[PDB]
Amino acid sequence: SSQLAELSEEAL
Amino acid sequence: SSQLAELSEEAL
Amino acid sequence: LLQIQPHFHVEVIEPKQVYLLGEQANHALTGQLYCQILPLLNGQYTLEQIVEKLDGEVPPEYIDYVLERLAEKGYLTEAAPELSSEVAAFWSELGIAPPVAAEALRQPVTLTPVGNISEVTVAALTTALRDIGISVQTALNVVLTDDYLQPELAKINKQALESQQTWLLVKPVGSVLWLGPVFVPGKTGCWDCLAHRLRGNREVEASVLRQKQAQGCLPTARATLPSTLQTGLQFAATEIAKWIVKYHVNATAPGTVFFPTLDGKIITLNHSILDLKSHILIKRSQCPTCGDPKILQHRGFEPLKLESRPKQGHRGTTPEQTVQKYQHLISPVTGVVTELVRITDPANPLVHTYRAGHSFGSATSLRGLRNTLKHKSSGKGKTDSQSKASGLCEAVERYSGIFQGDEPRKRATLAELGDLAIHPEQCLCFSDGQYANRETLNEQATVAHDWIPQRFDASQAIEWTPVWSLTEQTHKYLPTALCYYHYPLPPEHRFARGDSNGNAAGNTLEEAILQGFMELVERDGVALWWYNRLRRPAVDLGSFNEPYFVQLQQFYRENDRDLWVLDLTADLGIPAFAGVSNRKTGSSERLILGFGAHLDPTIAILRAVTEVNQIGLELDKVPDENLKSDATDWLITEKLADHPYLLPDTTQPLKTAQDYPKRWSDDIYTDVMTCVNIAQQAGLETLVIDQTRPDIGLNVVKVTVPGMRHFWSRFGEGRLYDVPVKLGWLDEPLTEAQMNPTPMPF
Amino acid sequence: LLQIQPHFHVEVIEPKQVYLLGEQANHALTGQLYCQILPLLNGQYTLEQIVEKLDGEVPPEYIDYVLERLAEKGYLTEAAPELSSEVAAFWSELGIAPPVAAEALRQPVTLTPVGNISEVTVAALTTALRDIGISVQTTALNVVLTDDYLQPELAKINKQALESQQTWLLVKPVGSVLWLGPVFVPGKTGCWDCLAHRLRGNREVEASVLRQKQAQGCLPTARATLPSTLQTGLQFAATEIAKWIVKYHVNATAPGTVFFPTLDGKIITLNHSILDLKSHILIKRSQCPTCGDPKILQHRGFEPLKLESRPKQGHRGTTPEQTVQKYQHLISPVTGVVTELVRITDPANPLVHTYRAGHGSATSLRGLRNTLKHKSSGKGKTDSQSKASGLCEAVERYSGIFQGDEPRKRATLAELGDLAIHPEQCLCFSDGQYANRETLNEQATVAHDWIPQRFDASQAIEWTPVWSLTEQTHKYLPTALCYYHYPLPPEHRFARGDSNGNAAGNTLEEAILQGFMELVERDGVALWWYNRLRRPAVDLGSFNEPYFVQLQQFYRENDRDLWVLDLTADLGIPAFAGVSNRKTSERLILGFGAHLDPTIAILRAVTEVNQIGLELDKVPDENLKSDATDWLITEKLADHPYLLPDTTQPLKTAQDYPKRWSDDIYTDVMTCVNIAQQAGLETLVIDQTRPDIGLNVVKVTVPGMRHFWSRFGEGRLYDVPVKLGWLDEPLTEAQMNPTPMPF
Ligand SMILES: Nc1ncnc2c1ncn2[C@@H]1O[C@H](COP(=O)(O)O)[C@@H](O)[C@H]1O
Ligand SMILES: Nc1ncnc2c1ncn2[C@@H]1O[C@H](COP(=O)(O)O)[C@@H](O)[C@H]1O
Ligand SMILES: [Ca+2]
Ligand SMILES: [Ca+2]
Ligand SMILES: [Ca+2]
Ligand SMILES: [Ca+2]
Ligand SMILES: [Zn+2]
Ligand SMILES: [Zn+2]
Repeated sequence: SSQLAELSEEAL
Repeated sequence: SSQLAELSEEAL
Repeated sequence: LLQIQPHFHVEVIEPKQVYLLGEQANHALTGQLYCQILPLLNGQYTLEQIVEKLDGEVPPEYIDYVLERLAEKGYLTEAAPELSSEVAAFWSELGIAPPVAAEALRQPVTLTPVGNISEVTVAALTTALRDIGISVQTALNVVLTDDYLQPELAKINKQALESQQTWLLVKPVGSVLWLGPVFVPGKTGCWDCLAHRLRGNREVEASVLRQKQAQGCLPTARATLPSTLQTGLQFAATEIAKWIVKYHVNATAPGTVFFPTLDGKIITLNHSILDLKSHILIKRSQCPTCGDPKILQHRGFEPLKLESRPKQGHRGTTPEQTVQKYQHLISPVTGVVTELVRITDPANPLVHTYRAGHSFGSATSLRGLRNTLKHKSSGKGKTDSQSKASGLCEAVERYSGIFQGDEPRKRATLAELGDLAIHPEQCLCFSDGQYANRETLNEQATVAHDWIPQRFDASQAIEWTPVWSLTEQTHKYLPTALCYYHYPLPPEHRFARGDSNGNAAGNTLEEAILQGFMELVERDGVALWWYNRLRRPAVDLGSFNEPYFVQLQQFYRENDRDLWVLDLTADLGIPAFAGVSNRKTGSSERLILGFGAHLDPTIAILRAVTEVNQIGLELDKVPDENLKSDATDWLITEKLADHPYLLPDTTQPLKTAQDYPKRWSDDIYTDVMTCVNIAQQAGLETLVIDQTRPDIGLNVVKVTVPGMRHFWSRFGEGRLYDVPVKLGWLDEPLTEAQMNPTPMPF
Repeated sequence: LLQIQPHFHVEVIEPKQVYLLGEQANHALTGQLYCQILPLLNGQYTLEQIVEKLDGEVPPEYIDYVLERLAEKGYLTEAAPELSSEVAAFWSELGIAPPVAAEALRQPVTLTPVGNISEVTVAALTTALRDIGISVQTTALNVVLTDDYLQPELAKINKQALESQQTWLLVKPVGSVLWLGPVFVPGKTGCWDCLAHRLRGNREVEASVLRQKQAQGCLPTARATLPSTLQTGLQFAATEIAKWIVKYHVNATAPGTVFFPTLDGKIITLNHSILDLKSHILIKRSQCPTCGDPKILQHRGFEPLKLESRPKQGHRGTTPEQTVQKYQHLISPVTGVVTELVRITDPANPLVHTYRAGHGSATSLRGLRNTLKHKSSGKGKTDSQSKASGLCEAVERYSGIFQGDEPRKRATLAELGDLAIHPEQCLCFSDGQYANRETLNEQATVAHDWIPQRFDASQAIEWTPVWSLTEQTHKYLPTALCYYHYPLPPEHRFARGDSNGNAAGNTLEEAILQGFMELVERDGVALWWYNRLRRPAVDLGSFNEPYFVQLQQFYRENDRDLWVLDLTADLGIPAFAGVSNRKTSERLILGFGAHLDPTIAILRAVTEVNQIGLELDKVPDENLKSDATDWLITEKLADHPYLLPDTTQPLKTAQDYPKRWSDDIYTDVMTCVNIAQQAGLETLVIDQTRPDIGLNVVKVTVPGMRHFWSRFGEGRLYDVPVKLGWLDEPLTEAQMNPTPMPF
């Protein structure tokens, strides 16, 4: 599912 | 005098 | 009334000796009379009282000579009754007589909160200050903030400059206490001199703030135990007291007391990990608020003035002397260099490498933000001290070139300027076919360096920056967008991004112009070799009177690597080389490249193989999945079989030390004038823009020789095609289509 | 109740990004659903209450996947209602869930004042702790407040704590320098005695004054106190107490998983006067008499000396830069053994590299001013090699100071018989010198030439076991020689420990090599100086090294000349002496090097010349206060022909020194021991290595070899120069050089 798939998290 | 001559002060 | 310095603890060794034990200093007195008298100098007695207790034992005349001698050397004081014994001790241990210290604290102080700082919190500092004898309401205004970039601080700063008010700044909330500086209008930087640096070192916060404009500062001081708050406020109270006092005692026994305060300094105490660092604030000459912002403008339009610089190894001074002179620029707060770290295993004496944290530009997207922050500097060298100087000075070179807005500029169209102006296409050298398929190419591009800008529109009046022509001894003009990093251009006329090509720092301008010229020579030589894919001869490293070459070769062999050096010396004749190393074992060959050029072929080869060292060893220990360098796809996929122009030409003979004639001299300046004449009979003009920043000191320039080539995929008509033919390397030029489809990875 | 980690400022940029901004770290969330949900992960809202805020805007299944995705990633925790938003933010920034921190802070604590700490001051800490949710009991941690870290009560406390298995903290919030830490965990960290051992050696003035006073427990100086420094220290303490209370609680739940630092085995010093914070490390002493077993050294002294092969890469097993990194922890005026390590190298000069290390009992001001002057000097071609030299020489000295746990046994020379070695074999003083002992010492420039009382063999003295490499067995020297500052009766002071043959190294066999070379170095110089021999200079161009030629050029620009004489004697081990005068006071300087590799030996010499000379040279002559000053001011090269090279002899070169070293240090040691065996010499070693230090330190003794101090006893000082033909007939004692070797 598109809404759920694009969830990315990363540190800066 | 000797009592006045021997007066000495120093840091260590 | 009379007492001995309260901080001293007295112990009498009865025949001859009397010791004064302190917390930071220990003194010793000799004389039978001292043993007799000092017991009576504890603040329990007056000069009138002392004589009667030892009347008939020590003459009255004799006591004075003793008390005189104790005064000249400052062991003796009179008790200040407004102070307790413990307080008096604190200042006397700093060489300050109690009665003077009491007078000092009478100087009053004002407190001003700003931002979200609690009115409760202000009251806590007021209570702290009164506890040490400082009244509140002048001599000092103290400002309590949660963020050193609060817009309100701008207005407080400008009144202090107009009123010549000396003031202090503090941030006790959050998990890192900020304390200082004490601004002294005329003697130290202003808040804006500081704020200019803060704005640079906050890259993600600054890139978040504009991004919101897709649709002042951000407060990030939320972690606060009531103890860290009180820790920070109480700590501030001490330093406030120490400033108040020293200002008083450095005028009233000038000299005498010499202890540090917060003038021009910022102190960060990290409550979490427990680390205390000091940070020097530099007063910017060009500061718009307290200085003259028209400095660079005036300088940029003035003739470049060079002079003789003998050499001591082709620089004027040692690296450690260079590092010493510019350490203070290393501060994540007040500095330009965030961190400077030795990433080298000290088990290996040959390989040195430093990582200099760089602040750089600002971005307006999450994708663009991570391209910054990836932007780090790096130090390479044969030795540690030189590898250190390299890392430091590369970071400063980068900062200096960033467009601050005070740069020498003027509006005009290319026609109003005449032959004095230089069309950007002379420098960029993009092909007609590239401009035509800009958008397509740029999208399906593996790398950010391959970015093809829009064509320059000569009808638009742009900003031009004056540059000094060493060949023609006069000013010319490049568009400002080329001369400095991150010059903002309109979205419908983005004809350039400022690159790093020709940028160089140095202890002198001539030192810098020389190194910058050599950067151009190398990128040119690489370009010719890489894109024409010329087979080049290797160098016989043993023919040079330098063991470090063979020592390095052996080291690489033990560590699953080979190492060789291709000669890329082109039509200018200046020695340029390409270090090439590859792994023997594994799924990946991990080809790595290091380049270098210099009048001295030894130095030139050094520069190359130490560039191979800094990249090389640090990737190898790191497995393939863990690799996230820019050249990642290159290190895993690409084998030496795919690029035979990387390994040397067995057809040609090995180049030796005897093959590179000496054209350098005893003078750096002479070497500069030598290079500019080399460019001249290759039909090239040599331009210099001095990017040096007064606040920085270290000289930075950008050398530009229009027509010379670069690492990056730019296939315009010029030296990229013709020089290989002029040198016999090719029998006929290639077409743009036969150029190397694989970009230069590094 | 749910919330994103409190220490983050949540910023939502509408399209698809939500930025989590912290003070020390930053994060980025991408995805449209985050923009909708995170404005409601502020701590106010339940998982259930969320839906009405967005039912029909987002289905709950999408929400659960987000939370579970945010949760296992490390951005989501549950609120704790007991803690403020700011308190929670602090513990979350250290990676600790608010509900965990809350149950950790219930844990009570005990305070114990010692010294002259006020009862009010104790209340202030109780108050500071009370304000951050920590209560005091009238436990898990016992906090001790003191006004001096050597208050004798701390011994009793430390003993009880060890037997009680009690964790405790030490703090000193009075005086200009806050001391904070360490947290003593019995059985994991050193005891207070481990710390106190170091503090007694690092406070020599206070220590002597006690000796001078008692001859007729500690001395407190923490008088310099502001209300603000005191509070600063209590509050600082309360914050680190809290950090230890939390750490403990979590390591019971799941050992590890907490990687923020605490004061366990660590001491913080914050100086209020000058403003600087320094972190000190407390090494647990394995031979500690309180928490440790002090019998290590006594055993080891009597165990055979195990040597093995050591590969090589300039003649050491590991780089100097390594060596410093791994023994840096000894550089500390508190916990450490070396006070500081300073470059005096003007960075404008790349050739000259000298470091000054930091550094002793005395019973008088005079004896006290002599101590504190003693400081080790770093010498080397490279700044890194010089840095290591400086650091290691300091540890070389300390490791040899007699602590009382060294290997010995009391007996007369007769009982031991053949295994014992008379100290007069090592010292080599003449019957004349012993006879005129009292006069000769009064009339002595420097105290290196101190003539001890004659040994009395009827007396039962303490003998130390020493390993004979040649005979591969244990011999015995008097303990008075094998260690510095060993106390002897005033009627029988037959020796002082000297620095001769003492050396350090990353390995034992590394040290013995240097220790032996230190002996060759001295013996050679003695033969040249006291016989006043004329020796040839060395052609420094013949050697491949260009440092020599460049260094000579430097001295010339700096009003000086420089040459190198050969002192190689019957052992044939390359020995050299560098000499330099001012061509404009002459200020003669001498440096000495010895090694199998002559190029290193030249190097050892010349670098030692730079250490001494140039630093003294920039100073004007009338002001100088050094030990060898009179020689630098008055003496002239004309009055000492033996200092300049004999023009009659040919210049030495690289070809005149054969190679006898190998790829293994051990082999070189086996070579050196046999070279001494042919000369009729036994080689002896004592392991001075301290476990708490780690760096290997030995004393090599080869009885009969000469020191360059005035010791005119019959032996190799007369015989060897004849054996090699430097003299047709032996000199006499009266004939020896009456001017002592001044360095
Ligand atoms: N000893 C030095 N003094 C001044 N600038 C230096 C020194 N070493 C390197 N740099 C500068 O540091 C930057 C990077 O050096 P490199 O890594 O050698 O290309 C260049 O701008 C150099 O001119
Ligand atoms: N790189 C090193 N590693 C271990 N010990 C060293 C090193 N350099 C010097 N030392 C020791 O430091 C002391 C002084 O050295 P030197 O000044 O060369 O006589 C001697 O005990 C040496 O063994
Ligand atoms: Ca550069
Ligand atoms: Ca480079
Ligand atoms: Ca030594
Ligand atoms: Ca030495
Ligand atoms: Zn300013
Ligand atoms: Zn212990």
